[PDB]
Order: sequence, then structure tokens, then C-alpha cells
Amino acid sequence: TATREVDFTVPDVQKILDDIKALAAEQVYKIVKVPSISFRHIVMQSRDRV
Amino acid sequence: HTTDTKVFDKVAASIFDTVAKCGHEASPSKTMMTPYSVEKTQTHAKQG
Amino acid sequence: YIAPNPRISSITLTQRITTTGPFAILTGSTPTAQQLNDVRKIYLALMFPG
Amino acid sequence: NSKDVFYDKFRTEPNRYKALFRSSFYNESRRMNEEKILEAVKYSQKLG
Repeated sequence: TATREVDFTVPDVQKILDDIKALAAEQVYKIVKVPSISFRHIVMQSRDRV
Repeated sequence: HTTDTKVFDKVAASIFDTVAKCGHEASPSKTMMTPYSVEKTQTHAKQG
Repeated sequence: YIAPNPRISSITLTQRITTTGPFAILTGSTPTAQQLNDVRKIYLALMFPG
Repeated sequence: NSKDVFYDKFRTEPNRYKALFRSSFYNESRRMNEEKILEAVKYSQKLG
């Protein structure tokens, strides 16, 4: 009778602390040599306008 | 302090390599690394 | 029917120390058939006032 | 290592380490144990 229902009345603080410690090492920015392309060009049968 | 797989694997590998470097050999077949079971001096305990 | 959250009556400061509710003996009880029927009667009386 | 132990109740709780057992170390331990059983049984079958 005692072990019929799964229990959640006690939390796991060590798991929370480990998760926060792991999250502290997340990287947001990047280091690049060349910035990404912002404008591109479509060409047609013309030789003066795009 | 982890639940990731490869970190645990590399930790176990480091332990075994250290034992080998100490001029000994530890059998991985019977080496124990477990959460919920304890054995000591021919005494066995499982889940309390 | 929904039971209340078990954390309301007790909080665990540590893995070893927990607070104790005054009615802990009653909370461990489990209703029989007759008592459950009486609970249904009580709610039926609540839903129809007079 | 303290010996002042008392026992209260049986409980059930979720297993935090359930995902760790898919690691290489446990697979290798299981493999070595089962293959050891295989050499035992084949030696017994060869002798008699």
C-alpha cells in the first residue's frame, strides 16, 4: 500500500545546482573572420542594371 | 555532477589509465561503479 | 476529484529534517466505499443550495 | 561511515541516473560477462 503511488514531495537541489553550473558555460557570441552577407544581386539579360 | 554519457566514459577511462600507469591492472569486468548498490567484505546491500 | 499539493503541509529544509503537520495521522488514511459515497453526498448537497 | 542508522518507510522515487546506462562502460561490462558465459558453456560442451 505504501509504495503504490510515485512521490514528488521532495525536490533534488543538487540537480538544480548542477544544471545552473552547466548553464553558466553556455556561449552566446561567435568569433568570425568575415561578416555574413547582407545584400545580394540578381542579374538579368541587361549589362547596366541589377 | 553530470548525466552526460561521454563525460562519464572519459572519466572511467582516465581512472583505468591511472591504475595501469601505477604498475597494476584493474579488471573492468568486475570493477564496480554504481549508484544504488554497495558491496563490502562479502556484504551486499541493494536499495537499503 | 483532485487532491491538494503534498508540499502545502510539509517543507523539507534538508534531506534529513522535515516539518510535521498537525493532522499527519488523518492524511495517511484511505477512504472506504461508504465514506466515498458520503463525500459524493456532501458535494451533491453543496451544488444544490436549498 | 557512521553507524547510528534507523529505518523509517518504503518509498518510490524517479531514477535520475536512468540515462547514464547507455554508456560504453556498461555495454562493455555486459559484453564481457556474456562472452565469459559463452566460453564456459562451450568448454562444458566440448568436454562432455
